[PDB]
Amino acid sequence: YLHPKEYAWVLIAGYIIVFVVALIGNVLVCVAVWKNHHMRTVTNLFIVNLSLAAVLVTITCLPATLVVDITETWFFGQSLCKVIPYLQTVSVSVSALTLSCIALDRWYAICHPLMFKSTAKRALNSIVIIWIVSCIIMIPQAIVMECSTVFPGLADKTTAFTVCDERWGGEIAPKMYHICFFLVTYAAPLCLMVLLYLQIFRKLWCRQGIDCSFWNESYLTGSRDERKKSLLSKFGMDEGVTFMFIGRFDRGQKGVDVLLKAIEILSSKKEFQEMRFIIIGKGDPELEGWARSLEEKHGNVKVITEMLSREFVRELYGSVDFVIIPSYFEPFGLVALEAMCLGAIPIASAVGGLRDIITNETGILVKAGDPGELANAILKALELSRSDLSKFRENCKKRAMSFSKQIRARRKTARMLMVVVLVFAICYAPISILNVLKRVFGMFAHTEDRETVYAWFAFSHWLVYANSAANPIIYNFLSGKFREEFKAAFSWWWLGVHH
Ligand SMILES: Cc1ccc(-n2nccn2)c(C(=O)N2CCN(c3nc4cc(Cl)ccc4o3)CC[C@H]2C)c1
Ligand SMILES: [N+]
Ligand SMILES: [N+]
Repeated sequence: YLHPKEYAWVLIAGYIIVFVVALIGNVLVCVAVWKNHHMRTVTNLFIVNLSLAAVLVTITCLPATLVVDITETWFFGQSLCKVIPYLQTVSVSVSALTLSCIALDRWYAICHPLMFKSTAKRALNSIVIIWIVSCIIMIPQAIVMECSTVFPGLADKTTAFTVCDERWGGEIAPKMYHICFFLVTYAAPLCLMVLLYLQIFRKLWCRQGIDCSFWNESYLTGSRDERKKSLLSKFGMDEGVTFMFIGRFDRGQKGVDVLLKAIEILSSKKEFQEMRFIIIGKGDPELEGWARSLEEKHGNVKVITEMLSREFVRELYGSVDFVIIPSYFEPFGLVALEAMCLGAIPIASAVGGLRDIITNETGILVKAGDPGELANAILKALELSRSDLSKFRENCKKRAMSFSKQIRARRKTARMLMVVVLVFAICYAPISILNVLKRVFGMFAHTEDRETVYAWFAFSHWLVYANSAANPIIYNFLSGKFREEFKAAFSWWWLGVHH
């Protein structure tokens, strides 16, 4: 009789630790969202769902798995031989489908051009769908689980035990079921989340975000008046209200065609004589020739096709009155953040990130396709410029800092969510390969070392339950709001504060 295992001490200890940690942590997640209305976000409603799935399996499956792995015997009868494996797979499905909808919700918010944000009622409905789908697609698992009894002995049996395992009537079905199980609970959702989070990362960290250490007013000297006077002097222009465009020259993207048409519109107006235009860029030679014809015709229009250093551009932002951003399409809007940080108040098409950045007290928005709209906005800016614009310049700087912090907050949430996904991928990797190798490829049949293989399965099961314990710990280290509410919990229980 084989009896005892060398690793039972650590398996029992690790299950006790994970049980306590997973139960308390996931309950506190629920408590944090339920007790604090400011935590009620679609992301956090999904996170609550994850914690409910983890509580479910922590209570109904973890204790059974410990006993089975230690004893290789099923003590809990026929109904629980079906119910517990069913709950386990339903919870895995809930976890991976919840993680998936977390990722899709973030992709629409951050990556989609209209930046969709889901209501809490909509999130709840999604949560209901997740549970219904999961309970339905795991019905086969409940069907296939069976207890078998074994009679060990030579002649007359004197003892017996019952084990709980899958019952297949052919070699094809278990292969197909467990192929699908790997794809539905692990492989497909992971691929979906890696792709979605790669674009999110790419938008949040690399295409969006400004060098807040380079683009600031502190590197500028003297008053804005002194600097504008000297900029126009260096550019051979008279004093006046100064508008700047900087960007590649194209039709349908950066809008220089709209600005140049708008300049033609303005040029027959008496107000045109008070305005100065600085047009910086390169591209379509037909658009370049249009700009150069206008610069030659009009003393108050300057065109720069040469490459400027970043220090030079920063001086421009810190000298001009207004920056004109007549984009058709502008997902990120670095010009607006850069210009606003240096006090230049933006006149921009209401598209994309420009519409996100610019408010009614921090710039002038115009229809992205309309040259007459841009001309009217430039005229309004001239009249604004007849008075002190300092309050407006301060509003721009403050708004740009606030946006930068806002980008930063989205980064912290996204980084935390990617860590959760990574920890899910790791914790479920071992069981997934063992399950595929065993059920699809028929390995471990011949038990030349059944001991090592059984040990690998027991570690892999524990690691699955450890995932339930890890998620609240991740939120504590990577989320300041969860950390504070966790702290509130520990103080209400150990101390009794009730904050
Ligand atoms: C214990 C445990 C935990 C997680 C598992 N997982 N694999 C992939 C994803 N998650 C598995 C596992 O290999 N699964 C999942 C469902 N199954 C299962 N058997 C169980 C036995 C006990 Cl005592 C308790 C729960 C049980 O769930 C039988 C099918 C099989 C494929 C088993
Ligand atoms: N430039
Ligand atoms: N416009």
